[PDB]
Amino acid sequence: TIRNSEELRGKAIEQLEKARARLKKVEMDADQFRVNGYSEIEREKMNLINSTYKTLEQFEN
Amino acid sequence: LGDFMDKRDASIKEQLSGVKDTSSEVKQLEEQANAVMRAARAEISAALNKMKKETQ
Repeated sequence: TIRNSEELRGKAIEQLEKARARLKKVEMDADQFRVNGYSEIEREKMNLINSTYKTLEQFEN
Repeated sequence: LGDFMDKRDASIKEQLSGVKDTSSEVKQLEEQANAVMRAARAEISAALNKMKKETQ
């Protein structure tokens, strides 16, 4: 019974170490992805305004 | 000796409530990781969709 209890304490504490490591690494994915997608849609914003300004100059042509 | 019977038993039992508590905290870590990654994802989705429609 001693063996069962202290093995369960050790395996659960490394399970929570790997789970908290996964929390920090998936938060790293989350905020890296936040910066990435945010800047990506601002350059796609500038892509949209470039397309419309170009078709306006096509119109005046 | 009565205390020794209790001490070995309570300690063995205590580890049991501790390993159960640790498993409940890893389930709450998985749920918070769920919510934080879908938080960043739905943040970007809503922000780009609204800003896209507005500047369109």
